[PDB]
Amino acid sequence: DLKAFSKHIYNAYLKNFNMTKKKARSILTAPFVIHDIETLWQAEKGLVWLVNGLPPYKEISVHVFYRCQCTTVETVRELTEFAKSIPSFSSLFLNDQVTLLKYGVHEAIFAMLASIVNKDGLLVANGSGFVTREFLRSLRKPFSDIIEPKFEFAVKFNALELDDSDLALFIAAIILCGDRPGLMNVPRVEAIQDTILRALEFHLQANHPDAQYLFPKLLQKMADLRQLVTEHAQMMQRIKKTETETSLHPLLQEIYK
Ligand SMILES: O=C(O)CCCCCOc1ccccc1CN(Cc1ccccc1)C(=O)c1ccc(-c2ccoc2)cc1
Ligand SMILES: CCCCCCCO[C@@H]1O[C@H](CO)[C@@H](O)[C@H](O)[C@H]1O
Repeated sequence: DLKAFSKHIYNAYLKNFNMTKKKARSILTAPFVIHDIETLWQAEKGLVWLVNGLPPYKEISVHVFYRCQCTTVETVRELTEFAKSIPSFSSLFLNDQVTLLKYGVHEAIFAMLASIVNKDGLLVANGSGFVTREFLRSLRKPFSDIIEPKFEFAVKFNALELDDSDLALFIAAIILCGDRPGLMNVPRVEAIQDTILRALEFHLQANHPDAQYLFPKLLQKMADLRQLVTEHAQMMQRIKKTETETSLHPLLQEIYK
């Protein structure tokens, strides 16, 4: 029954997300490279890319920041459907579901989208483009500061060489976390989390027989993710207060409220 539990989560993962890690890493090993202002313009013109649907133009750094919001908001949508495809998550009261998503999605995003990252940059536009790390570093503060930490985490995370089956359970564990503030039914969520963590350890034993310390290594990554997101939240607060011309998607406003 724990097998059926784990297999259901994996199916939900495949159904609700666009690109698997399998696809992502095969591409990275060709997409149009965005490495400067000109190539960014060319990408927006047709070689890669809802530019007309974005907020009014302000500047290059802010424009990229808007493209960042596009992807995260899209990933939150997918994560929500993925979570809702899990029976134990859907059996929670709706307000608890929102609490878990609110405090869980960014942890899940940074872990899950590590797949589309290497040391040189990351995939964009469903894998049609590749934006260099150097270009993102070249953006002005605070936009370059909010980006770089994710690369450091991603490359270290990708070194564990998880596959999509591992990630499905790992992301589920992140969302179903009993530590989120304001949770109504903590014991129920804690119990679900424990079950997923048990399923994960069991899965890792079979899928990575030679991989020692892999499960405790992943528990440490969950701790790292909490720190990453906390720092990220702090930087988003700085942008909210100091970048008046920079708008924020309403959904993200609610998350950082
Ligand atoms: O708080 C929020 O949700 C919105 C505020 C996010 C601000 C920080 O966003 C990023 C920071 C570091 C890396 C990547 C991203 C954004 N992401 C998600 C991500 C996150 C972590 C790992 C991997 C992918 C992107 O996928 C991405 C999309 C488009 C571009 C782009 C377009 C044209 O030029 C550049 C660049 C990146
Ligand atoms: C779509 C799933 C992800 C949604 C994440 C956004 C959650 O925002 C929160 O929504 C609650 C209303 O339900 C409010 O009470 C909180 O003040 C607000 O912060």
